[PDB]
Amino acid sequence: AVERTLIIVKPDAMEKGALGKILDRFIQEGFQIKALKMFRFTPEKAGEFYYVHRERPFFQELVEFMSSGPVVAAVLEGEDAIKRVREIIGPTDSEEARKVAPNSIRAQFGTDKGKNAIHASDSPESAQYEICFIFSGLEIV
Amino acid sequence: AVERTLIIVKPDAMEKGALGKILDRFIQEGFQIKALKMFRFTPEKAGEFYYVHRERPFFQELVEFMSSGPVVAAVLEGEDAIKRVREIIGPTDSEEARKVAPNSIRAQFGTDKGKNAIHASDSPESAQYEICFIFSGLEIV
Amino acid sequence: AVERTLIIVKPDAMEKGALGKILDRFIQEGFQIKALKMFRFTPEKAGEFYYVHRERPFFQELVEFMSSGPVVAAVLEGEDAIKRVREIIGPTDSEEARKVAPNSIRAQFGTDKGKNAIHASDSPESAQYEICFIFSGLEIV
Amino acid sequence: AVERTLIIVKPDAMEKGALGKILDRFIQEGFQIKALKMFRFTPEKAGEFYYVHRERPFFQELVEFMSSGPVVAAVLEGEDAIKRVREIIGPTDSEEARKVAPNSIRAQFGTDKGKNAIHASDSPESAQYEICFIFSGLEIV
Repeated sequence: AVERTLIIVKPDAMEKGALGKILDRFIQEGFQIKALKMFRFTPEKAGEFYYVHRERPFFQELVEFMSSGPVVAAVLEGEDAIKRVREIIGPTDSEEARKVAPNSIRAQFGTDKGKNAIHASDSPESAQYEICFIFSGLEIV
Repeated sequence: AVERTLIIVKPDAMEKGALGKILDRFIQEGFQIKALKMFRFTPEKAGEFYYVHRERPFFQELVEFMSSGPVVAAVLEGEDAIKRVREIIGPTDSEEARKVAPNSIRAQFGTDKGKNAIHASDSPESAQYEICFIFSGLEIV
Repeated sequence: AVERTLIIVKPDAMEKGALGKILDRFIQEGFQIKALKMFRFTPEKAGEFYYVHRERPFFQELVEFMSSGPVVAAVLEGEDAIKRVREIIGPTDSEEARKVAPNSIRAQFGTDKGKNAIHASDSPESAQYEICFIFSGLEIV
Repeated sequence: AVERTLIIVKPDAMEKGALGKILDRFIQEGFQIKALKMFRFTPEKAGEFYYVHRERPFFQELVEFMSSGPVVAAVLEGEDAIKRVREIIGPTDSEEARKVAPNSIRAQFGTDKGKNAIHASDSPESAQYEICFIFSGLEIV
């Protein structure tokens, strides 16, 4: 069915000047962009956004990085969007992405496991939570 | 348990200059205001916000009225907030509110069944939907 | 002439539950509220907002306090609004406000010189800068 | 000196899937994107945004088109940004752009004089007005 998912272009991809190319890729893949904005997570908001990983070992590093500079979020809409966007971005480790998914966003724009260019919702439940965390219904147009 | 609910102060109460009194009431009743903003529904957004009533006879009237001028929305947080806020606002018919709930917001500021001063979420499900429709997680502070 | 000015209800007045009373006061004084939102200054944004005082001795204290919790900003519109609103809020020192302007907002809700309940733009130039700092034309309705 | 200017990607370029390419162009030209969002002008807001042309013959057509679908605005920052961005987008008539500025955005993505892909601020005064109309200081990051 037609679905919505969230992506966030991370500070590393921002600094590399990759924003336009990343959005263009999703446009070429046939998604509609339903919301879009540049903003900056405070450490506290980044922590809330990533609440599921609060226990994980990488948490503090992720929260600091994701609040270290402005990011760009977009809502992507399309058939089977959540699964397809996951596949388009590729594995979390950018170097592994180059090895197993060489056309993926992370392979093209990611550096390593932490600076990996982009976030995408990983499930219908997380997509629902993540979209609302960043955009209200008023911002979806 | 501690809950969050949405209120919206409607154009009639706005024009009457009731906004400050209405917010004060909720403050005195012990609620935390977690988000607040003045905005204006387009007819389309008011329709989406009220999607559950799209089949009802009053729908078009409601949509037009709720997009006829600016409104103010707030997220209210407190113990049992969803049911308590409903009870504070009183029955939908302002005139009836004056008859059976004379201290209710609608009794005090409502005119009739349409110009009834204020909206509040009516269930945990609708609260969840309505808060996200108006406010992102970034606007809840 | 009809003017716009900015007010910000500060964390002290927020915690005191003064928000509704403060907005009511401005409503009773005959102002239109043209924009309204609850948000939180990062220390950096509070610094930029108060750039004129960057050299003053109180600057760091002010920046920290104004980013220590959520605040509410409003655009107030009315005849001679900038000077009238200044007068309604009263002298910066809440204690002195109680001595020389006993009906002023700061007399009623302010504590001292730092926790003084409320900010208002102090000139046409600062009003223009401050309103744009907090609200876009899209948020004025 | 370092300046800020506003661009808006119009509904025609949006529908053509040109958004990513357009932002990429500005990134390659060496600008920093300081603010970015997708939103929709109401006819009234489009009219206010374009107040200077309220007397012109094309006004109603422009207002309707610019409110006919979602658009994307960005704040671009860089040395001499206002003048350089004007030149990059090219003349207003897309067909003339193709004739006299074949590398310009309007030549590449514009259709004619009305569907001409993109808006940019045309002077320091209009840039100041336009940026504030769309983005607050809080949104510039």
